[PDB]
Amino acid sequence: MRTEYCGQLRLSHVGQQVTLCGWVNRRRDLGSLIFIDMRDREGIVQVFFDPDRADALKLASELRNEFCIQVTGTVRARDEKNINRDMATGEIEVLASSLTIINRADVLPLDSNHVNTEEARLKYRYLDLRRPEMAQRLKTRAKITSLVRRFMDDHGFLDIETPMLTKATPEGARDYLVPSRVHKGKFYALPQSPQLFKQLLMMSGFDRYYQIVKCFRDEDLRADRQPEFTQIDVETSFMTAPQVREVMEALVRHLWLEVKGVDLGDFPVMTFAEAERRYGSDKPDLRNPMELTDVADLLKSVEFAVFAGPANDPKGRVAALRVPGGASLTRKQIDEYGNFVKIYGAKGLAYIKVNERAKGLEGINSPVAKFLNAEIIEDILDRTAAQDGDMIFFGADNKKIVADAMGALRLKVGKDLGLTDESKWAPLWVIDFPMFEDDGEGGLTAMHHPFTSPKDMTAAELKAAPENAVANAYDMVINGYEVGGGSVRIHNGDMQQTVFGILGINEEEQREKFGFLLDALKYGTPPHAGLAFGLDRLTMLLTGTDNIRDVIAFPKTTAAACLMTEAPSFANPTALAELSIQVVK
RNA sequence: UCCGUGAUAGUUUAAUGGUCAGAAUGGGCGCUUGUCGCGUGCCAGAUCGGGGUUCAAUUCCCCGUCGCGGAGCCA
Ligand SMILES: Nc1ncnc2c1ncn2[C@@H]1O[C@H](COP(=O)(O)OC(=O)[C@@H](N)CC(=O)O)[C@@H](O)[C@H]1O
Repeated sequence: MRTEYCGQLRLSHVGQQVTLCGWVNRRRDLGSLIFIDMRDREGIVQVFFDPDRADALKLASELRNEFCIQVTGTVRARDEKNINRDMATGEIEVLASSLTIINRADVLPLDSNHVNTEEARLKYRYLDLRRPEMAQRLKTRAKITSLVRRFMDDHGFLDIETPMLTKATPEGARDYLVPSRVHKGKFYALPQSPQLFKQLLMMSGFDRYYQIVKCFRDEDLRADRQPEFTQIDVETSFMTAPQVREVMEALVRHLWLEVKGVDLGDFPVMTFAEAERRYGSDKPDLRNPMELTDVADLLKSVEFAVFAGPANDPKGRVAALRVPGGASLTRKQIDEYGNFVKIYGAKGLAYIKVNERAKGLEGINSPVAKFLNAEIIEDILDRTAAQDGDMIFFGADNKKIVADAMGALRLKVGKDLGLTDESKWAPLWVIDFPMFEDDGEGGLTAMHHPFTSPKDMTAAELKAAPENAVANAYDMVINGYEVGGGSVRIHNGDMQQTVFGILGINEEEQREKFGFLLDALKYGTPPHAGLAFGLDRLTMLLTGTDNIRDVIAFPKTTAAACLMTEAPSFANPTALAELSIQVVK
């Protein structure tokens, strides 16, 4: 019933009589003249009202912000003097000839003139979406899923939906349950991912699978984690890790080219180890020129426990972080970080201010130089390539803390000091993650998941040297975000049992929770491997946010709630009756 | 579960142990023929819950509630 979208009107439409549908973005009543900025998904147009069209001018008097209206008029140009060089429809305006108010809007819970609170934006998400900046991100999402499916189809992947009311799939997180009314006492599990099912689809013979799916993990949030998120899930048969990475890297290289006009180039490949080593993170943000430099060897003989303990401990590490120009840091700045590294378990944070390297010791300033010496200090500077003006922090504890603390620090200092080049893109693959990690209760846990194949290893070899075992798994990271992760699957019942075993899953359980899989591995399973992207995160990077909820139409709070609909909600007593369940007192 | 931070008109948010709780935007009624952050005049517009301290609490303390960030947890 509309004949054009407000935002699409241009000088070319001059003369066109049009019927616009939308909302009032702004009302300017100059008494005899009313200027209404009409808006719809495409933009804003200025409709003009004047004394000729009496009733219209009068009715227009009633208009308020966000009123839902319809207007029919004619597109005329504006005199040079009235042109708005800051609006797409700027050279034009539509002279109203008729105005109809479909609906009025009560006062808005969100003032359209200023950065509203998150809590408010969420509670009234639908009004918040009306903002171009926000609506735009959802359009770019759509452009992404369109580009994705077309790319995947052209590469012969079949888009297959998997079950939501299903069995428990181990992705690491906690499972959301769903009690059965008909089968009382038993529940379903919302999928943490279609993992087990896509593997079965490979065993079924579909050769290449993919799906844009909703995944559910009952864990706590973060700016890049929602308990319900969307993955671009993919799986293949008869393909190696390299081949999988190749086509996955091509999808992404393709997304950036079509959405940002940027050619990401060939992705660098780095091992889990090289990563933790140079950046103490398996999601290295390569836009940051800084990196950890180890210096334990240099400090084994030093009579300073803080350094000597970790330097002479196999489990310990001593990493120096050279922050360019960081000598300027204030004593309170050096303290905020000192506290910051504590968040990750670091006891302290020693430093060395490099003022004049040529002047030797009298050229530097550090509360620990009395424990080091002219030569040790020079080695450390030479190593880190530290020069006049720079600072050098140190992290000394067990490998893990040094990595976590100094890893975090490296990012923080980088952003604070404006060292991190946010002008570019840093894609890369991180490969060879270990197969297992210390679970903390004496056992082990699967890094990626229990259906991940070891890089070159026999069920017998794994069952013997598990802790060491390198998984044939890979992660794609961009600008510090782990936007995708995958692995070559275990297509061998023998292997699958050895793994369940190492992960301490007894037979009874192997049968209760993974029986269908252990049996399916008996019918000629092909070699298979896959990977899943975090669609949300991929959109964040492509729409320029750092907030995952900014790319999800209806996000949840860090407390897993939906303010706009106030959910979850207390259930009806009889509802729970038919569910054979009761809340615990 | 924990740490950090915030809680004041519709909204964003200033201040404050005793008083005039300030502004912008927004709302109501005027005036106003080229505005586009319209301008302008009058009117109305608020201190999260419980407890505590205190002569007195929006303000101080504790607890609880909720948003955000982070830890744990979770790729
Ligand atoms: N809570 C979350 N909120 C938002 N995004 C999330 C969340 N959790 C994960 N992601 C994103 O999804 C990618 C794939 O998930 P994975 O856990 O790596 O593995 C899986 O789901 C395997 N089945 C994939 C495979 O083996 O093929 C992650 O890289 C990440 O960007």
